[PDB]
Amino acid sequence: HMTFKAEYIWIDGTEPTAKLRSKTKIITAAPAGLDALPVWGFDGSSTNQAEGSSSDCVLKPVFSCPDPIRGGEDILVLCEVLDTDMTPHPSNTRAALAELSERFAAQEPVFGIEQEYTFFKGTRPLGFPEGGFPAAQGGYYCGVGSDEIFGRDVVEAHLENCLKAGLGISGI
Amino acid sequence: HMTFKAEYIWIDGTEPTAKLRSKTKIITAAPAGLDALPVWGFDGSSTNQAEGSSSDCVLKPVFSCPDPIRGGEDILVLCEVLDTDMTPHPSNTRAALAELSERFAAQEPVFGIEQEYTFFKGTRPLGFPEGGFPAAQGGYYCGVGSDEIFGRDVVEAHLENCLKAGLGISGI
Repeated sequence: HMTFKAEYIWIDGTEPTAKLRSKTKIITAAPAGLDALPVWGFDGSSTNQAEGSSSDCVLKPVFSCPDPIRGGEDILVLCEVLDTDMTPHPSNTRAALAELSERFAAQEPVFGIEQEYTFFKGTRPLGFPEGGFPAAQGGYYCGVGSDEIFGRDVVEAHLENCLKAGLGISGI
Repeated sequence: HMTFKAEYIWIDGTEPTAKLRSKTKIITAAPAGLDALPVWGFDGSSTNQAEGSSSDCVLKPVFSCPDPIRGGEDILVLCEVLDTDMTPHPSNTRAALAELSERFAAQEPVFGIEQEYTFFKGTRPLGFPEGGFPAAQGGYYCGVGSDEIFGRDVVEAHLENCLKAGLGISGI
């Protein structure tokens, strides 16, 4: 059997908006889906899931997919955060959804999310000139050309990475 | 006895908008107002007052003032342009005003002109960032501060220069 890299990804307790955290675990075992992946831990003081003296946190795998960047047999592991007593940590917002998801499974709710974002180079918007403003809006949206398109290389690389991960992307 | 510099300034025949031209004459004579100033000439082909093979032009002083830049006893001499027969050149637009001015001297017409201009550094507006736009208009007009004011050092030098020359400037 094989040795592979597992990227454990989780959400912290930062306010007002929580942030992603991740670290790499090197696993030497026979591959299996999710259930065979070890629970792990981290230091909460560093992630606002303590910033105190009593919170050490537990990482519990809830989702996994291939790591498109690392490639090969490497994987991404999305985790939920638990207290040392295996109850959901207060920052954990997944556990509430899982309860409601189960409660209303008969209705079969389905979601599509259209996720927007903006590129920056430092403090500057990537599509902005240094110290200034670009032309007013109108030609950027669904645009083409160097004058109006910024970051396409990134967007294309990201899209390819998401599909390779098996994520349900319908468009960009 | 003395030598002083005289800057002969005239307007050319460039189209659509005529341009200022100037050269320096070194005069070694006793100073007197306008009437003692020699008429002069130049080569028209170079100034769009020919662009041909037959125009040699005559400079006739109509106004003079101190040269504020050179200082001392030096002066600026504004001229009108004449044909070799001492008649007005076609580019000359002063001569038409002189006829109407005399014709209507009894009504005593008086003028004030509020002259606007914009600073540029190369192809770029002095108040614009390279490749972009500054914030929208509103804070520039009669403004103060580095964020909204561009070229005040030039503006001040020019105003002081106009006053030293004796021009009727009422404000900037």
